[PDB]
This record gives sequence, structure tokens and C-alpha cells, in this order.
Amino acid sequence: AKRRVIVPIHPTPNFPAHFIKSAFTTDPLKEKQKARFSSGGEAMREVQ
Amino acid sequence: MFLIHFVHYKTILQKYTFKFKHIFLSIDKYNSLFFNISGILIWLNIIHINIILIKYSFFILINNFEYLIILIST
Repeated sequence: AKRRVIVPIHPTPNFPAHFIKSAFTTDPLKEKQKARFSSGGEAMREVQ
Repeated sequence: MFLIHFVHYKTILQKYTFKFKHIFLSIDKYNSLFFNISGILIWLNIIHINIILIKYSFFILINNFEYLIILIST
């Protein structure tokens, strides 16, 4: 069926771990979904 | 032969002072501007947005190197 083969990327001086798992996915049925949202200190202190 | 016995005077006075900085005092480093980061958009396969602090952003950076990243009010 010519299934797309994505090569996994390892953390890099400018490409840290959490960045990778958040911005990159190796399962290409999950491409082009939508945008995801997160929070850091103040927006998290409000939300939570 | 030996006519005498004496106490060995010396002038040890340092009065001139020469220091010369080693070459690595003037070598280069990477310095950066540092602002509080208000938010971040990362996109490579899937776009993910973090928001730390919600304010009108006065400044925005864009960086393409591997993953596209937009650092907001960086």
C-alpha cells in the first residue's frame, strides 16, 4: 500500500527532547490534525 | 685559599611590574539578549503552541533551522 516511512529524530543541541515529542510524530496517520495548546507559569496558574 | 667569611647580600627588589594577559582573555563568546518569553509556537510535523504569559506582544522571532519556531515576546 506504499505506507510512508518516517525516520525518528533524536534530541539535538537546538532540538530538545520535549520539543521533539511535541512538534514531531512518527505515525503518519496523525499528521495534519490540528493545533495543540499548553501553558507555562502564569496561564497555568490561572487555568489549573 | 680563603681569607674571609661573608654573609651573601642580594638585591631582590622587584620594582618593575610586567603582566601580559594570556591570549584567551580576548577570545570570543556568544552573548545574547534575554527577555521573558511570553509564548512559543513549534511546527515540524504537528503544530504545538505553548502560552506562558498572555500580553500584547511587542516583539516576535522566527527561526527555521530544523523545526519552525516562533518565539513570541521572546
